Amino acid sequence: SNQALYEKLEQTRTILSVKLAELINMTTIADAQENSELAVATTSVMMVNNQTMQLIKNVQDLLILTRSIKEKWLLNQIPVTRFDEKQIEELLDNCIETFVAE
Amino acid sequence: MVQQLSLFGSIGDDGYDLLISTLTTISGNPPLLYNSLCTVWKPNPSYDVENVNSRNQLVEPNRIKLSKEVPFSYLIDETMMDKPLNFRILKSFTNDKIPLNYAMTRNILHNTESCSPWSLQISDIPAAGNNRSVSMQTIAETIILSSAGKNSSVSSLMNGLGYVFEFQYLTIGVKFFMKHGLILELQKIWQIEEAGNSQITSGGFLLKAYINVSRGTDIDRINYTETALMNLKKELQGYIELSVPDRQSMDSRVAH
Amino acid sequence: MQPPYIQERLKSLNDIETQLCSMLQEASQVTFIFGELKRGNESVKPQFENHVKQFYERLDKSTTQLRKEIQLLDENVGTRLLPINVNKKALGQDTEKMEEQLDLLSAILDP
Amino acid sequence: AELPQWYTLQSQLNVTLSQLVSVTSTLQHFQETLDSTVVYPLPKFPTTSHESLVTTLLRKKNIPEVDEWMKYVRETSGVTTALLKDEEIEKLLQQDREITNWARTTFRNEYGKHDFSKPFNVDDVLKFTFTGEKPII
Amino acid sequence: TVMTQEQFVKRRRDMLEHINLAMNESSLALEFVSLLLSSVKESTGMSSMSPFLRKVVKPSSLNSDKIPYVAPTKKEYIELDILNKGWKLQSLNESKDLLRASFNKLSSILQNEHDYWNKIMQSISNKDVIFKIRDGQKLLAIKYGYEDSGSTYKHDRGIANIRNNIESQNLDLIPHVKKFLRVRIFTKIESEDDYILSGESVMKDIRKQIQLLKKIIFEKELMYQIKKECALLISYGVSIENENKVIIELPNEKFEIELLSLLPKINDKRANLMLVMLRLLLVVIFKKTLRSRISSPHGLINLNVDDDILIIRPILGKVRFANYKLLLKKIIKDYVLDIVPGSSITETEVERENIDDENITKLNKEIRAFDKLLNIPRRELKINLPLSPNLSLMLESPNYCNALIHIKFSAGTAVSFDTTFSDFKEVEDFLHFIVAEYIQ
Repeated sequence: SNQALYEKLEQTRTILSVKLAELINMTTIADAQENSELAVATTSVMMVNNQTMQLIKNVQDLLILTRSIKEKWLLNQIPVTRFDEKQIEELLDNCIETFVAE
Repeated sequence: MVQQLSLFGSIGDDGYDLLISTLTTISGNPPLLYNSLCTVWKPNPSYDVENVNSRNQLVEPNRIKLSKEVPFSYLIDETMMDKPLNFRILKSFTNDKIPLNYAMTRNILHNTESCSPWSLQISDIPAAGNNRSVSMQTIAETIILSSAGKNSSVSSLMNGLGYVFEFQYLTIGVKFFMKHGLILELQKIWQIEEAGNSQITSGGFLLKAYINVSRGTDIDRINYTETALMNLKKELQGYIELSVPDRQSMDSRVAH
Repeated sequence: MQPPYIQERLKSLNDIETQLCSMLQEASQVTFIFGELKRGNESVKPQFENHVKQFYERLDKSTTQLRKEIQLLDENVGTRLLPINVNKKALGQDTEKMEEQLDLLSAILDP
Repeated sequence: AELPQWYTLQSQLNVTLSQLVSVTSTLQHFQETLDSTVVYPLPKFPTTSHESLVTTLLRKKNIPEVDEWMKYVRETSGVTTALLKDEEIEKLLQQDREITNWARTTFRNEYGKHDFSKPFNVDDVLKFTFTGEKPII
Repeated sequence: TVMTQEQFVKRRRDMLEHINLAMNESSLALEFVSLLLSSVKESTGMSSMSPFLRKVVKPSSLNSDKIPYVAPTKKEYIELDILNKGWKLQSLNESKDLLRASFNKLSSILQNEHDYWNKIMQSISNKDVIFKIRDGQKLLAIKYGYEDSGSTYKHDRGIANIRNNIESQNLDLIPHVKKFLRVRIFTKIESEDDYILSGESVMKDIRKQIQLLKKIIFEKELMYQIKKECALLISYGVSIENENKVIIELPNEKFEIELLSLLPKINDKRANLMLVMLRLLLVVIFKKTLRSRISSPHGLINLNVDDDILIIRPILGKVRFANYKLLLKKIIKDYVLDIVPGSSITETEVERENIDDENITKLNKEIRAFDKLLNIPRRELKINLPLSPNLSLMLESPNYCNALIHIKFSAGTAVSFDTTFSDFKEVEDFLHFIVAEYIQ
């Protein structure tokens, strides 16, 4: 479990580090190559419907990982007088003496 | 005739307190400090014996051991009266230095009238059937309540049986009576000798998780206790390794 | 109340969560200001540079913080955590109830 | 009436998007020799009782929604053709491409600035406790 | 924001219609390209056809021919480029709006979660135990039961689900009604009539709620063990009325231990004292059971009623022994002090009375602290006489509701008696014989 969080955070980080950069990068106009309206339409739908909410799933997975390790920190903790016997006996004797009322 | 289904393991001295906390969480019972002086007696070499017994079956000579609880006043080195008797005492016992020297054990054995209670145990080699995942051993046990007479000393009494003293050892540890009648010991072992005490478990604790079953023919009870022991190995899996020790190590018979 | 190491880990994880929430603020700001500089505006160029460099450095800070948080979780597995998974037991509640009832007796007997 | 759990449907959406980008990659990589092939029906096709079948079979006039949204997109670009001369559009697109190059090299240098046990033997101890042999070290 | 069922089904239907149109356009495109394929191949295109289409039109009915290669003009190049720029700008604006809305949602969710975690920290100490639980969602449940702290009560384990209430700004425990048990002391007037009450016992935040839940389960366990004990005391005027209220009948008083949900009287103090006796005796049972579980491998899994409960037996035996001592004093006065010319009845309490470890010794001293309440009430009553006759009466109750009189008598004018009685008329006529035979 705790080993999987390492590569999970690693892969989320390494796709967040390049995804916005490639989002800006592929908006390149040239006569990659978009010789028709179809390439323009599919790029302008794939950016919104493939990059932005995949960033949303990235930060949501990061939220899930942080919540999981927070719960792991909370739950897995290792666990770490005033009245002496004579005083308890005196209190009990006085209390019985008052309660019976002989 | 008690069958002893047991598992064994080892920890370092540094991981002692973490294991105490872990087994306190698992058991729900606090650790209890315990000690026992075990004196092992071998048959007299000057006596010519027979391989057969009163029956026509062959019998090997076996060392037998007596044990009793030494009071903890004999094990405190005039530094730990303020510290209460709990699991924290074993953190101090690291070197060979134990207040129980050889002379005090000889005073215990020679009783220098009536003797303290002892526990005579005879154990054979564990079973060789390679279908059991725990070390199953048979222990013949009796309780010596007292003694009297001009030779009331347990050394002379054991010489009366034909048995001579071979060696003795002192073990101090903490134990957990867990759920389903499982006892989990965590003990140091010191050998008591005339040349000086020797810590056998040097810088570490010997771990013993055993269940005692009275009837060896109750295969349902044996399997129930074996499943309990494998369960306990499963919660402790990864942290500490519990395994069946070699049967040649647990053979108490006299070799020749 | 709770160990201060738990306080450090709790507050650091909450800080990580807020930092990765503001990740989305600054990503939205980057795409916003890129949209305005695609309209022909050029005065928003240094603010766009500020937003992208802030984006990358806050990504680095959040990822390094989470990485050392996972390191501290995997390091304190013996120091202040259980090395195995086991449900703990509520111990000593009987002593607390005894102390409560004896305090009640001390209240009732002596006015 | 009951939706599947969201990860499976998200995977379906992603694989459909990948399938369509494969479709347009195949079509755009074979852009020419597909502009050059015009389709006409054959006499074997029923063009009297089933010409309604073929008129919505070769149609390139798309649905009104996509091109009304396309014309809405056209006017929101901030620059048009009807009141600007064509070389002004050419130089505006050229400087926009230069701005894309500057932005992607800004992203590139900002990305490249940063980085992306056993104390004893149990058997020997037990052999001591059962036999008396000292643990040899 | 809030979204409704009709809005949900409207959105479902409109996305369903849009995807219907999507598959329709894609299917006509595929069916067209396979129709044109079947002209030249006839093998692979026939697989993706529609049966109705093959019914209405035969394949190989389309043909294509090559128009010459043409270089596209720059006018539609710049048209496509400006449309590309517009599409990119519109996509960027849509992405900005999506990211802003998702940030607002995430910020509200993170504020709620951080408030929850701060409430968890300021609410839960490390002494408490929490574990995950399913409904199938993850919920943190705190174990407040006494079953791992000495109790043997499998009917109701103390498990409470911790829930976050943002409106209340506090954590509320849902047990996975406030009924505290109270006692009533009913005195009897000196006319052998109906009992009138003379006294009765007295009747937010996270830690207060945990303490209240522990108190509730403790009172429920106490009432359960009281009800289990009363069946052994049915012969001594102890009746179970309605499985939540028991009554103790006495010749001059009446105790009503009732478990119920929801001005200074004379016996209110004694009622409060009796209530704390009941709670402390249950604590003593918990300590004894914990000692048995700690000091033995098997432990006490179940409680034997006549041996391990001892809740109403000691506190009933105190007042029962007080009544017995009053009766014995009256009998001794009438049959000796009204007869002899001066003697004093003197009462003296008589008493009779390894595993070295901090936990075991602490448990032993905690249990022995309550020994003066838990033990059998015993008292030796000795009367002096003019000289040389010696007479003593050791009154005890080996069963807590019983009565044994161990009278010992000797005289110098010789005789020596050591006899035990289980009743009081035997004491009466025995003393009447003794005074006339030896004192008179």
